[PDB]
Amino acid sequence: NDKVRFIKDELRLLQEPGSYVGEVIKIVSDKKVLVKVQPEGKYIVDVAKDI
Amino acid sequence: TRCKLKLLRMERIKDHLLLEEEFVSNSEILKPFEKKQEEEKKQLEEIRGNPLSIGTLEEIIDDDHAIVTSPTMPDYYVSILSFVDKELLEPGCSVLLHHKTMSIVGVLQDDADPMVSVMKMDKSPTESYSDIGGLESQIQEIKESVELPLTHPELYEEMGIKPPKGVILYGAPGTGKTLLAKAVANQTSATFLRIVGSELIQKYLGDGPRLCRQIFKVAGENAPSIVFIDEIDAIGTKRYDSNSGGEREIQRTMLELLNQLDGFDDRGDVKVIMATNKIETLDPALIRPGRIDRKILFENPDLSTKKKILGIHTSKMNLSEDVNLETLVTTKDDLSGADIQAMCTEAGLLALRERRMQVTAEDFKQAKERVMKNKVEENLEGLYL
Ligand SMILES: Nc1ncnc2c1ncn2[C@@H]1O[C@H](COP(=O)(O)OP(=O)(O)OP(=O)(O)O)[C@@H](O)[C@H]1O
Ligand SMILES: [Mg+2]
Repeated sequence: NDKVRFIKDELRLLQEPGSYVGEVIKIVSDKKVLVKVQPEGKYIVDVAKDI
Repeated sequence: TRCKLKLLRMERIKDHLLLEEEFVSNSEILKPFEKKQEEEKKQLEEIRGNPLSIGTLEEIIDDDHAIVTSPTMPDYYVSILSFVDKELLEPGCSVLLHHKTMSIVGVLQDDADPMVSVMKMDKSPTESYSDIGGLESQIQEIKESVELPLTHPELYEEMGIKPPKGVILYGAPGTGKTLLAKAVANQTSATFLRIVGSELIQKYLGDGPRLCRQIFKVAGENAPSIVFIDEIDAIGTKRYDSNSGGEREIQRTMLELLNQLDGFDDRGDVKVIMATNKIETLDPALIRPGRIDRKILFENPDLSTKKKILGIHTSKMNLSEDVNLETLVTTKDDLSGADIQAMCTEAGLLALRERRMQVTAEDFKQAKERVMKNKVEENLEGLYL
């Protein structure tokens, strides 16, 4: 049941918004992290509830 | 118990009452509107959105607009919104940009560099005055120059003199030029920026005037400041051949160093300490009066002054009652204060190989022999008998 339920909704999961990889430069106290994405500028941005 | 009690009684009522006063005042602010204070918080988030894109402020246009350079390359004629001030933005400052329509929404950032930390120290020296074995008067000419106008500016305005700037600590090797600089660096507790003179020649050409001017910028912010320039001799004697600008380049670094030292800047209080081994090698403009007010000289210790150097250094040591401290001074003549510190260490080291904590008269004579052979003395005195 795990196999057939999984392949079927996996298609909607492959409508991905994408991802990026950065790296933590330093934190700030508004709960925000300065990240530098690798061939791009830095972003001051908030954490989810997953970290 | 009651000493704690009077402080408890003042501190509790004043502070807790104030805490209560804030709680009521958020609410009261809410009333003419319907929720002002708790909505200013929801607005700030909303205005800024997420993400905030960092840029570098390229130039500021006076009309509440700015040209910010995102490092991704399109430049933008942005507006300047709330939670920022336009004299808190200077060209070069980092700005926090609203993603949907670019706007300067702030900069709460630390904006600290590792480039400044190189200039700075993290410190608690082992060096304190009275680790100076004699030459007491010289301490109370240096302390009159560096340390004293921070303690009292009162003396210098009462007299009506301008407080002396700049010291040059020169003499021979082993007379503790670095040892004074650090003994006073501990006491003052003013931001003690350290920079060694050799780092002021680089491997590039033209980077010289740029590096030198960055020292004094850091120094200027953190006023009052000391800038200690250790062995500014090295740049005139040794050319390293790493600089493509050559002999020409080193000369130009000198010239920016002259303006940054006094000049037209009207910067903060910056005492400058300059250790050097020869003052006949440094550029005369560099050392000239009214930018280096006081020039202290050290020359070799005396028969009695060597006794002082020895007490301060043999004190840490474990000792025997066979140790005749006095015969180590009479045997040793025309040797530095550096040699006496190396002589205690060398005795202890022979004593660490024999596997005992005692330091005997024999480990001292053994050590005294070996340090005297290694010094190869002067040919300065080979003229003379
Ligand atoms: N007059 C002095 N009294 C006490 N200790 C001294 C004195 N002279 C030298 N010393 C000792 O010797 C050490 C080495 O000398 P230091 O490095 O301070 O010398 P310097 O004159 O700046 O020499 P160079 O330019 O050759 O480095 C000091 O850390 C201190 O322990
Ligand atoms: Mg030195």
